[PDB]
Amino acid sequence: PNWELLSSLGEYKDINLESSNASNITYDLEKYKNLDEGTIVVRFNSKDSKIQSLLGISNSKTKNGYFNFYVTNSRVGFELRNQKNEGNTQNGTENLVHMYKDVALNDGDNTVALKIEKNKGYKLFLNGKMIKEVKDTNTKFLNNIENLDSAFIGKTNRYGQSNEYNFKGNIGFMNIYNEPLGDDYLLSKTGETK
Ligand SMILES: CC(=O)N[C@H]1[C@H]([C@H](O)[C@H](O)CO)O[C@@](O[C@@H]2[C@@H](O)[C@H](O)O[C@H](CO)[C@@H]2O)(C(=O)O)C[C@@H]1O
Ligand SMILES: [Ca+2]
Ligand SMILES: [Ca+2]
Ligand SMILES: [Ca+2]
Repeated sequence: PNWELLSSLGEYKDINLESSNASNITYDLEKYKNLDEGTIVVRFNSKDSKIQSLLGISNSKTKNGYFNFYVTNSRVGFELRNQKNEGNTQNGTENLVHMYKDVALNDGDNTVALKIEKNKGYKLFLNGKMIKEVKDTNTKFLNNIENLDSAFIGKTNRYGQSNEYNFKGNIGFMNIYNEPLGDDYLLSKTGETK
């Protein structure tokens, strides 16, 4: 059974992205880069409609080796991609997971969670609802991307002129956990901005 109380692996607060100056958390990369499962919970308030990274963990030497937990004004999701060749090329790209849900967002604060349970599947939660489940008996996550070297709150650091999905607005908090938390907890917690 689930821990009633589990400390976060990563905890970040009050991230001002009103100028899209993304917050560099590569100092914590070691704690995430080999994760096969976990939970990410984010309270956020965007001011744009474009695809924007809540959390971007990447091999900045490639265009397409990254994890991008993102939102728009009408969608939340994540992509997980790997790339075997560095620099200015599309070569060696493996598009591993794209999971998303079209959904109504609040004008102000919203709260989203991504839960990954190793070899069970992935769940997205938003504003007190479990909005999308993808079952998967052979899951992939950060451990599957080669040569990760950057983590940011508010963008994904990619090679050259790639789209970094710069978030504009503020992120009130981000908690990352090494384990998949209970649906009950995530329904209540994301439910704070119902
Ligand atoms: C979440 C998502 O859809 N991500 C896409 C990304 C975005 O659709 C786009 O950057 C938002 O503007 O598009 C990616 O593929 C790009 C192609 O759409 C474009 O034709 O060519 C680009 C290369 O110069 C790029 O390959 C991307 O930015 O990598 C694919 C990604 O999953
Ligand atoms: Ca907003
Ligand atoms: Ca799979
Ligand atoms: Ca870059």
